Amino acid sequence: QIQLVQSGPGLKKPGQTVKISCKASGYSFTDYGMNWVKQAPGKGLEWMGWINTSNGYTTYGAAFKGRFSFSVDNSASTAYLQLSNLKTADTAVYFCARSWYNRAMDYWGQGTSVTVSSAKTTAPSVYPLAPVTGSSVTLGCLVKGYFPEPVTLTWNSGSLSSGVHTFPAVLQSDLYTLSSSVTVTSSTWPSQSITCNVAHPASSTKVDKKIEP
Amino acid sequence: DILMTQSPSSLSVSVGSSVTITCQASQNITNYIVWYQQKPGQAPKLLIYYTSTLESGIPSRFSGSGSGRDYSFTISNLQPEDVATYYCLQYNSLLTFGGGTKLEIKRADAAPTVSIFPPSSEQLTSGGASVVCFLNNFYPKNINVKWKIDGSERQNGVLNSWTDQDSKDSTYSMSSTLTLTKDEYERHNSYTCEATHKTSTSPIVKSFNRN
Amino acid sequence: GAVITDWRPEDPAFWQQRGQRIASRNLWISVPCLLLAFCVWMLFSAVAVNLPKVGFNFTTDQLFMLTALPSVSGALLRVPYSFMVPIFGGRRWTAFSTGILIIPCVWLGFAVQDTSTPYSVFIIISLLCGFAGANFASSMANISFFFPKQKQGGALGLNGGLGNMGVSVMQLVAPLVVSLANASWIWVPFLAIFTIAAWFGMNDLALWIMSLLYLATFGSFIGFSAGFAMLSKTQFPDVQILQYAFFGPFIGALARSAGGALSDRLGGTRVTLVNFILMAIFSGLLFLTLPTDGQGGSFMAFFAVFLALFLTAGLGSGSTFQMISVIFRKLTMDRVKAEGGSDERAMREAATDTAAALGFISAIGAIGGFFIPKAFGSSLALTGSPVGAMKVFLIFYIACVVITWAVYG
Ligand SMILES: CO[C@H]1O[C@H](CO)[C@@H](O)[C@H](O)[C@H]1O
Repeated sequence: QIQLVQSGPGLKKPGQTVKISCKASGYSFTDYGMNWVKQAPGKGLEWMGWINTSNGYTTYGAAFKGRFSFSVDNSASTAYLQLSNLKTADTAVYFCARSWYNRAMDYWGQGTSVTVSSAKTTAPSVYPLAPVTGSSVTLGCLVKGYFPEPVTLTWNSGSLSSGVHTFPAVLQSDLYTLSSSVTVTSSTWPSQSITCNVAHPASSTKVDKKIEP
Repeated sequence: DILMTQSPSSLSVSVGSSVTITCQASQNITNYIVWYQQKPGQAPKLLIYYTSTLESGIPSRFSGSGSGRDYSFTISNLQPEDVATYYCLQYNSLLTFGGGTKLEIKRADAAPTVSIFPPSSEQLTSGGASVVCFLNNFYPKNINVKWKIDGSERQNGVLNSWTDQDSKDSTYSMSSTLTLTKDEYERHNSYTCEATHKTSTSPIVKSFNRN
Repeated sequence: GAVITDWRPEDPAFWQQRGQRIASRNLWISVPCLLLAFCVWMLFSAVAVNLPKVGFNFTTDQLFMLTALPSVSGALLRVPYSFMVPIFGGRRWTAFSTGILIIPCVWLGFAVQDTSTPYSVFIIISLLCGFAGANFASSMANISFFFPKQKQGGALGLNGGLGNMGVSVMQLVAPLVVSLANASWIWVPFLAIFTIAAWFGMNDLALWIMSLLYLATFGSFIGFSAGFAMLSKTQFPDVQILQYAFFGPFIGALARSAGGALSDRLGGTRVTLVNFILMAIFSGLLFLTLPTDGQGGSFMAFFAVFLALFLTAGLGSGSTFQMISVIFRKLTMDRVKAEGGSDERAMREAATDTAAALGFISAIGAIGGFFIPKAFGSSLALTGSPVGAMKVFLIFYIACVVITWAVYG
């Protein structure tokens, strides 16, 4: 039960500030340093620096001196990363990770995705995809015209998890599109109902779509 | 700053086969090297620290060795779960990551089970129309999808997307979506999804007519 | 978990984040493990005294010998012991070197009760008690690895200082527990407790003239600590010495701390010089205290003069160590300046060199705890006087103070 759990995704315009947090639990917080790691989309892990949890003293990699701040709240047993004057190149997922010295970065947070963009936030249109068949049927869900990521999608509230392929979102004209498929036995549908649950937190939308013949 | 070159940057290897990744430091890092496994969308996981000491719970099929500037990491009896990007990291003076190694697993060639889907009427109110095509559980990753409207080819308006390799059966799936205006779509009659894979010289064809 | 692969004490950030905490913990377990090894080292200084009282018929020369031999094996095992920590690691070696001490502690708990136990057996057990005397070398080397070069002083000071206090703790405990096996068994529970506590709590990291000066000062502290009780029973058989005989080693131990501080205050060579004067002067006044032919002796004086020889042997130990420390700092300064290097490099190498040399200086030094009581052995067995031996000490402390003049000052 050692865990680092980080705050959730954020969208910001260029010029603004973000502050991501990282709550450590299951161990004495001040005995271990905290590292921060940047991963820009389709790039390798990049080390930003660490913060000494006895000092509160920060150490920054060359590329991260200026608009970056590691801070600490020992009593909350958590760490923070503050980014001022956000540029588009700051779009990335950000990890915190325990330990500078013995077993370096031996526990990671789940990561926190930051998008820097002037694009407007728009809710997704969710379309059910019904067949126009062997012993099995594949149904679909098309999730169009939303910004930013993430959207999350389940089938029958996650009770249908096998046979599922959710495809990574693709950006076009500042709008993402994404889709999912489920194949089930021809005996089970439309006999039992199959429904597509889409959430888009950035627009506080939750839309359910039953697939109909 | 201490630099780290990682080789190779990507590779494809057989089930039960042996992987070897090498890492070169720009200077002596005195055994302070770690190796990470990064399955996609998940948090990275530490496998090895101090060149060769396995983190607890990490299977014996993993190992590392090296000194001075030269280090290597090995997976011996490759299983489908081992699919990931792997990273060396120097924690001597400051910390530096290697560039990564995206590991693909190899499996028996597999043809995409293909399925086509006409625009939902809920979408037709908007004035756009999307014909979606799923190509599921194929191997290898390379595949072309051709869109045919009433015999003729369509290139504009196609949008493609691929899963990461499946960590259970080692297949890929892709999704092709052709987007037209409601007017465009309402003019024509047959919509064709042609899949061309290494599995056969003749394409898998799925289609429908609006009637 | 027990093995530490990234150890950077000279790096302040590391020290703050984890070094200090880990080093601190290793010190705190190191200390009890060390004083216990001293307790075991000087056993016979409270056991050979009680051997006749349980029906053993041994010469005084045979009772001083048993008190003398642990420092022969101790001295011979100090050089090897200092190489053991880099090989097996602090935690593995502390546990082992502390654990195996149960063998000799239990053994003589039995042998002392069976009144038909040969002299050859007691020789072995005393020689196995000398193993504990080598623990100092390993303990001290271990600590030197955990602390940065300019924290090293205090930690080494704490480790050896409180370790040396082990003699004085045994002298006080062995009589009280005797209400014999008890003197040699009351430490089996403590040795075990602390072998376990090391094993689970400690960590494994991945000039001949100065031998003579340390020999004269420390070898004397251990030499007196061994034979004093046994001497204050052939000279005053009426008085039960084992309710006073602890106070000697106790006072001597505290005199180490003063020795170093006083030494840096007005000269390591000066305090050493003046101290050998007090070591010869006090060696002389002991003639006047003895019960001689016809003339009645005095205990109070004899005791108070030994209580002044323990003080003067204590100071001298902390005074010779600051001397050595200062000599090495100067040599490392000169070499590095000539190499054109850093004041920091010099500081580090002066600490490294004083620590690497210790396993050899303290081996030569420990030979004194054999001579002094074996001197009282051969003197009181050739004649009926301690004078014969005590005359050699006086001659020796003069020979030393001329040697401190000849080379320093
Ligand atoms: C050879 O040296 C030995 O003899 C002198 C007396 O001469 C003792 O005082 C000394 O501790 C011991 O080491």
